[PDB]
Amino acid sequence: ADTFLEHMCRLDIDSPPITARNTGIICTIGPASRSVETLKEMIKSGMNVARLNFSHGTHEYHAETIKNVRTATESFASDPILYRPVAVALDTKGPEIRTGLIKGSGTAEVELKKGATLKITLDNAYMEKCDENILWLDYKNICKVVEVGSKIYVDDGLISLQVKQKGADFLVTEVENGGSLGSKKGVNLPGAAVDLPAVSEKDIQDLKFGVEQDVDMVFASFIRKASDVHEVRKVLGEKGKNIKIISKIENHEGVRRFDEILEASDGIMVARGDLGIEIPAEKVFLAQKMMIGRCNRAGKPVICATQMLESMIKKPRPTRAEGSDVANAVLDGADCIMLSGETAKGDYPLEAVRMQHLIAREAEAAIYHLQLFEELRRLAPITSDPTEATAVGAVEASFKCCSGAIIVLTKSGRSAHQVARYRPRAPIIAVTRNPQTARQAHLYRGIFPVLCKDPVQEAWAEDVDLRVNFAMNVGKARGFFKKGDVVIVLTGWRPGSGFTNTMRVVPVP
Amino acid sequence: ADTFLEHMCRLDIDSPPITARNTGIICTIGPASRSVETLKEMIKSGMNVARLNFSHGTHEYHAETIKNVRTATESFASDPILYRPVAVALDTKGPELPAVSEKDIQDLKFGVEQDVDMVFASFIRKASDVHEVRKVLGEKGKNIKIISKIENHEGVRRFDEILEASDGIMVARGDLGIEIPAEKVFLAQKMMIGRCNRAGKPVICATQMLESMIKKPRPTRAEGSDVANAVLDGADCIMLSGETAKGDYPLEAVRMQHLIAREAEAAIYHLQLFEELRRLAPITSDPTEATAVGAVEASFKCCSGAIIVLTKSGRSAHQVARYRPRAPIIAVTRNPQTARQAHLYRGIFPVLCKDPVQEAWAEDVDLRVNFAMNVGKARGFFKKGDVVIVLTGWRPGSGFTNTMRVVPVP
Amino acid sequence: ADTFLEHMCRLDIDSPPITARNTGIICTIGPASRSVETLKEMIKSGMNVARLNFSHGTHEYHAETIKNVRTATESFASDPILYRPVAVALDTKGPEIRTGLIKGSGTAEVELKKGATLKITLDNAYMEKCDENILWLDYKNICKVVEVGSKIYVDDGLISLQVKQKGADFLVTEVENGGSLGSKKGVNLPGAAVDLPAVSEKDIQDLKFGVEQDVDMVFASFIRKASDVHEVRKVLGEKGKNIKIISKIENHEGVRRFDEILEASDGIMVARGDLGIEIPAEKVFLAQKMMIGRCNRAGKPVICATQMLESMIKKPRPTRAEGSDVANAVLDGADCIMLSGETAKGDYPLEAVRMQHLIAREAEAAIYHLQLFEELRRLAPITSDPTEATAVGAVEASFKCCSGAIIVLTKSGRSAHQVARYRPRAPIIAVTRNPQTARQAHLYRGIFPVLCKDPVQEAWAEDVDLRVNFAMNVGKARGFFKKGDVVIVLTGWRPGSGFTNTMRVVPVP
Amino acid sequence: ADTFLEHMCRLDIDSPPITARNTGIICTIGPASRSVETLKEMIKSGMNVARLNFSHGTHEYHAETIKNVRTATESFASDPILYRPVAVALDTKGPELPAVSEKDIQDLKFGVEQDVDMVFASFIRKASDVHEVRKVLGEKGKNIKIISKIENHEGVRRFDEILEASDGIMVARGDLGIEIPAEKVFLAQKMMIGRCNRAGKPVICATQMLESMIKKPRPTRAEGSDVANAVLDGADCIMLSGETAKGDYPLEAVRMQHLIAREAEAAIYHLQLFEELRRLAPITSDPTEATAVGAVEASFKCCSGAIIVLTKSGRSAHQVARYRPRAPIIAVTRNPQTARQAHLYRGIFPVLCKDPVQEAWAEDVDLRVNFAMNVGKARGFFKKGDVVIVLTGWRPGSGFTNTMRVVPVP
Ligand SMILES: N[C@@H](Cc1c[nH]c2ccccc12)C(=O)O
Ligand SMILES: N[C@@H](Cc1c[nH]c2ccccc12)C(=O)O
Ligand SMILES: N[C@@H](Cc1c[nH]c2ccccc12)C(=O)O
Ligand SMILES: N[C@@H](Cc1c[nH]c2ccccc12)C(=O)O
Ligand SMILES: [K+]
Ligand SMILES: [K+]
Ligand SMILES: [K+]
Ligand SMILES: [K+]
Repeated sequence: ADTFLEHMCRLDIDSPPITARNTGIICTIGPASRSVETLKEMIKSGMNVARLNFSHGTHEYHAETIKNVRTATESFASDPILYRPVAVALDTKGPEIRTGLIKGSGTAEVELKKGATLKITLDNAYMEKCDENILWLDYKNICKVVEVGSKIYVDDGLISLQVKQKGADFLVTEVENGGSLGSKKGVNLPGAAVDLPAVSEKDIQDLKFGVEQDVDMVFASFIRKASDVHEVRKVLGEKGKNIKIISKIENHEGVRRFDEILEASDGIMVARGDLGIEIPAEKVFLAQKMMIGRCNRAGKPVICATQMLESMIKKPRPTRAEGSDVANAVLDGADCIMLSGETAKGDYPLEAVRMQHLIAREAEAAIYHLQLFEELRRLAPITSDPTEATAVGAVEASFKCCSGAIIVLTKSGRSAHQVARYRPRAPIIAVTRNPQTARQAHLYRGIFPVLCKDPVQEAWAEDVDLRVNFAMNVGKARGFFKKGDVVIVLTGWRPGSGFTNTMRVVPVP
Repeated sequence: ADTFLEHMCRLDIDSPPITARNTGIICTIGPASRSVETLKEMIKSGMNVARLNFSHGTHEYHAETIKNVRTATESFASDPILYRPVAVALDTKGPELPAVSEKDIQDLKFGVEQDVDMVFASFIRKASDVHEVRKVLGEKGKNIKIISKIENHEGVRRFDEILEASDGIMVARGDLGIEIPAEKVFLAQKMMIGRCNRAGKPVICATQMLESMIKKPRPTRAEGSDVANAVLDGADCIMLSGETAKGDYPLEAVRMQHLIAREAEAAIYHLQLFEELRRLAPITSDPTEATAVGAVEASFKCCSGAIIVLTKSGRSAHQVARYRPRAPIIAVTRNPQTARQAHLYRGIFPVLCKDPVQEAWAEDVDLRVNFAMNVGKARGFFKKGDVVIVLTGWRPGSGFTNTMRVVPVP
Repeated sequence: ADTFLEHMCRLDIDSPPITARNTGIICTIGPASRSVETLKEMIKSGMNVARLNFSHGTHEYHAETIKNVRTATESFASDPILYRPVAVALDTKGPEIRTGLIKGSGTAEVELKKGATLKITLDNAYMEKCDENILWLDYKNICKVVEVGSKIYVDDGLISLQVKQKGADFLVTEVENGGSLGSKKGVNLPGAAVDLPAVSEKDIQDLKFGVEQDVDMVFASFIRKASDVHEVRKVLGEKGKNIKIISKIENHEGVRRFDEILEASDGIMVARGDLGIEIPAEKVFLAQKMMIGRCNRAGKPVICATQMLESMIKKPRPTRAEGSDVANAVLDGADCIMLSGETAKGDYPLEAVRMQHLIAREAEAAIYHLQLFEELRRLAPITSDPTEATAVGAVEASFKCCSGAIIVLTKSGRSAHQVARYRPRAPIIAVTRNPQTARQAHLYRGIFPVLCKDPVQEAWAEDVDLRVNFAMNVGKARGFFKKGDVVIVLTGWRPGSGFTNTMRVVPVP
Repeated sequence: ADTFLEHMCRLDIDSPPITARNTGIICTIGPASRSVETLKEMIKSGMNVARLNFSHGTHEYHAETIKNVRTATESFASDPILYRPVAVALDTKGPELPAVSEKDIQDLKFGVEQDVDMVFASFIRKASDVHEVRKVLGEKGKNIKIISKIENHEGVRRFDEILEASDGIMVARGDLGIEIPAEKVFLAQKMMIGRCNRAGKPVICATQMLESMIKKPRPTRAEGSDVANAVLDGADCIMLSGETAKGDYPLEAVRMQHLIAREAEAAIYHLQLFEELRRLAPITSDPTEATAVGAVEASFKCCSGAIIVLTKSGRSAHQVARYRPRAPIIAVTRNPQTARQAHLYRGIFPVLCKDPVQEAWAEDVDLRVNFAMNVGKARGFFKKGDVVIVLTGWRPGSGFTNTMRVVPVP
């Protein structure tokens, strides 16, 4: 395919999906995916990062989830060629409006009827007496920020309401969109100024527990401005300074102030459904393409979250439209896809992981790599910093000497990230001794991390050759290349080296 | 935007949708959209082609629907600068087997009788299926366009023969979604749209566009993305089904489909589409193709506001559209069927010249060009002092549209 | 040849010069080429412009030369398909330092001996008494501009001298380079500021005679600055306002101030030998490539003059090095080559014209056209002037629909020149009714002018079709194309049209 | 200069010749240039290779010439930063018939005995002529480079086989000028130089360069143009004959040949030479070629002051030069024959490391790199804070030069 149009006209749907998957998979662990035996099966089927939603459960609960994730992860360590690192991600509650419990016995489900009437109250007598008439919620200051004629959304926006009359505690609304109101659901107020903090007293505890439990990354919720990110940084502090902060863009202020949030964060998560409420639905696809685009250019990773395969909560296979939606998010240029209820609580957590792999595998057929790189090279600011210079040449060479891989010997990952910024077709095999580095690597597109566990041989160049040989074995075993192919190898020069400034064209023996 | 990535990083969601819409809109007429007053409002809000689903209703029923469509369409004819052609499309029942059922043979003959512009032929499996539809339409309906619908696996596998036999293609995503693995349909769509762009035949995306607007006044986030990605994939038209046929908000469905298709043009990166299509084009020295290329080429350089094509059958205007200019292609035609059929192509804006013919050839030409100049000015496409490209024949009755002319807007 | 290097590696010296010649030939008429029968044979063999050197001869003499040129030219008019226009060029004397006559009877030749002594004097007693001791010359102010240790050159620089002592009239010099000093020869003063005017009392007469005789172009000598060109323009004045001024660059000031001279002139002539004296020899080749380059970009024509085939004054065939020198001047991007003594006075004027055609024919094999055009298009300032827009598209189309020609219907030539600026491979057939336009066309590279003599039909489009058909006949007859080929045709739209804004792809009937 | 035409329109003749000379200079030693004191002055002024014409003189005569060349050459060795290698070239009599006359067999064996770097083999007609010269030089002189001289028509016709058999080519313009039509020789020259650039073997231009300097201290305008166009054509070295061998101004001939070749580099447009040579290169994934490409590619981007190649045989430094970087190629070698032979290639600046080997491989490497850094700084090629590219092997005894390293100048 010398042209993008010819790359589309070749697309044969009957020939098998030969290209391997190249984007991270993030699964939300919960009730249906929390056992060691399941986690094992999800790790095999492609889970790369375990997401823990601290909107629910106690610290005790999550500690066990984390312990199970690692138990399952390390079950495969007895073969260091096929062992895959799995990361752990702490996802903050944030500023969150939630409803109360549904009243009485039986099913926790009231049918909110289209056009009907609904009183929103702050009277804690109704705290667990939610029904068709009255609805409690936890935002105490709600009557000050919200006005007459304002929209209110409930349960990832399934239900919508319009404020008809205000009060001290009561707010009288008319139910515009119907649905089944469940217990304790999430409540958005588009174009309200929610006076809640960036880091609640709870979030401060949850983040300290994150540091304690040695998490790899924080998914910081309802990020509105740069100073919100810096408050998350401070709480993680000195001890958790190498934990990656992914800011979640969930509202309008988020999108408007995006550039400052990106420059302050380690990466970005685009919550499409939350935006879909706070912004006009017809415009979210541009928001997604803009944010993913800017992140590709800045070389920070970006995740697509919400509304991926939600039909697999109840079904063993997704819809046509969900498959298209996910795939276009991969082509847009996302680094990872994130499953939520699909894996957390759904009836088919294992099949959700396998389809997310299937879809992300197919999308790579549609990706036209040479354009992504040439554009990213031309927009790159012309530094003669040796590492960036070498990363470019490595990718450039990866297309020419038809390369099967780019092998990066990297301690912190930084070098492997600088190569990935430029979007090579070839897999980037990041060889690291630091296991956190190996775990964090999954956030980047096309990095395949491996963990070298033999400790260091005195002779520098031998240590290097041993690690390269490890990556050669892994690659051969993964099908990435076979004897007679050629790979690129980035290293330092000498053992104290500041730069990864050494490019080396190596035939696979 | 010198790069495609920089074209995405510029995308400001707060600034209004300044670029005008460039892809056809096809609406399915039925119970909720069948009155003249509604049709009127849908035509204003952007309907370009009326689709009649002959899976349901009697011939008598549809005859009235068609008559209402035309009544509404012609309400605007009293201003020939702002009059917009509206097309009629007959959509077969199909096998539910042979390619043309005893019913379909009747329905197609009724199509010819009613002077439809295009047939959406269902469950097209192979090339010989298309040719059977052609034969039934026969001599009298020989200028009716056949859009083959790809609805099953055999359809996708044998696509190249179906495309080479058809006037255009419709990709029914939901039908494929059943017959094919769900995870693969998006590739099918990108392949089929791709091949059609290259062959220069039009392609339509149908089913599962804004189906939530059957009951709701606004679509979902995911529907909006789905439609928009179909436009970027490179579709020429989008087709609404239940949204407009029977739903509670037929008029708002048309307006959103316009809104979405308007926003998608911001995301389109035009210079790449053209340069790729030029490089893949087989080096003919057929004068019309040679001129169509140069016209598009010039449309980028002399920052052109339009390409005006004087075309009787449309063929010339289609050859320009194959090459995907950013500029609007104003197809000026005296044939009203040509003006109606034009909507199938992306970025063709057809206009209908009703002034009769002046004896002096070059005067007739200048009068038509001046008509397009007026329409363009009035539509905001360009203003005085801009430059447009003008394709014409050379001499009367000419076989080629082989005359390119760089004209300042007066 | 997709690359320029592959265009060189293809160059087969055994296969004949298949490509037709595409650059103008200018011959200097004089003693050996002044008869009608010779001029006839030179016109057949390829002369396109007759050059008359007004450094010598009276007005009466030249009037006859001009009359002979036209007699010979029009001999071929009895077939308007094969008739070729021939232009006439008046070449000014300029500010000129010259020596006196050699003393006495007999041989007009004194042997200036290497290292010897030579007095330069202004005493008109010695005006026709030049010898080994004393040498008269015509520059009265020579003692003011020249200093002790200064170089002085004589007779196209064959002889060189160094100033040892100054005086009022006398200047005592030491003869550095030897040779045979003849009568009245040319005397350069490198890095002197020669205080002479731009248009001498003589040049004013010669230019008025030019207008009188209906010349097509003036080759203005010793052009130093823009204001010198404008003085030549004023003298030619209203009546001779369509006579083209070619400025000759002959000295250092010329090269330094080139951009203003080019912007003021209709075209440029690069006198390599004259520069070779005023400038360091090793730098002239860069000057030539710069000046030719700038002229190609400005779209004004440029001529290479002096030191082409000078060995053919005495010999029937040139040297290897002369052939290379000429050919590289064509590849540099010159529009015309100019022969001097070779044709003016030499023993083989006819063979000099035929070799100059042979060489210029071979050079077109080495020319790589697609690069010239693509570069010239990218550097062209993005006007939306309809004529430039159409000229570009015409050339663009000339490569694609493998075109045999670009036919331009042009009254003044301007349209045909705008096409030629962009360097198509295809011949540009300029069809004009103005015979001066047809003559002046030869200054441009790749314009093949033809003169339509059928008078005008009232119907515009018929007139147009008749002219197009004339060019079709000429092209067929010249071998440029045959039936079934495709050509491009530029015209106006309507008879009052300002622009040549109509491009038309026409199969050859 | 983004375009070649803009590279010509910039050419300022008043600003000094800032770019350094980049093509080898070969001088013919003889009566007027045979003394140690002269040779010294020619080496300073830029002689890179001494040519000995075995058409005349006895073996005894030449032995002394060679001994004088080396005496003069090594006078500068007392500063290994500024020491420049000088090569010796044996130029056969040839047939004046078989390819190797009984004389030539003796002269070539004497060449091997005297440790010459290259043979200029005369009147080469076909490939089998080259192989006979190879056999005579044999095992002991197997690393002596054979430059075939093209002097006649058979030579030009059969050129491709001669090039594929030879180490390099010499184009004798005057000899061709007799055997071929004068008007065609310039094409022959451009063809042969072109093919040699593409094959990556070196090519020399000989005869009719500055012949007027036999008697005069300065050349003609036309000689200067002739030489300069030979450099732009793409020659690697220029060769002076009588100018330096017997003429009255041998030293000034060398200085002008430097002056001209210095000016020609202003006119050279490098980015085109490289991109063309890369696109025509057969896409091997042999690690050395892969790295040579990337090195040149990087040399334009990280605006590099040099490409430093640690090379034992030169082969690596030659593979970089094939691709025509603007940057100087500093070939660092311990083999003095390698350093001498390097001058045949365009843009290689060889240096001779005389410090012996440190046991630690990477230290040895760093010491050589540091030597080239010192040389470059001292030659003005770059200063502290610039960035250079460094090619090396990976372990000791490595077969590939497969290690590219972007290094700031300390
Ligand atoms: N980062 C993920 C996905 C991935 C990137 N590149 C790959 C190459 C092969 C397989 C998977 C991948 C992983 O390591 O699994
Ligand atoms: N064919 C459609 C869409 C379209 C094409 N080109 C356009 C230019 C402007 C506006 C709309 C269009 C129409 O005429 O409406
Ligand atoms: N104008 C010149 C040179 C020329 C340009 N294009 C040509 C094509 C053919 C012959 C000559 C030419 C001539 O007529 O002689
Ligand atoms: N090879 C020659 C010419 C040369 C190539 N690159 C150079 C850089 C600088 C000076 C000279 C050169 C030398 O070393 O002298
Ligand atoms: K959360
Ligand atoms: K149907
Ligand atoms: K003169
Ligand atoms: K010899």
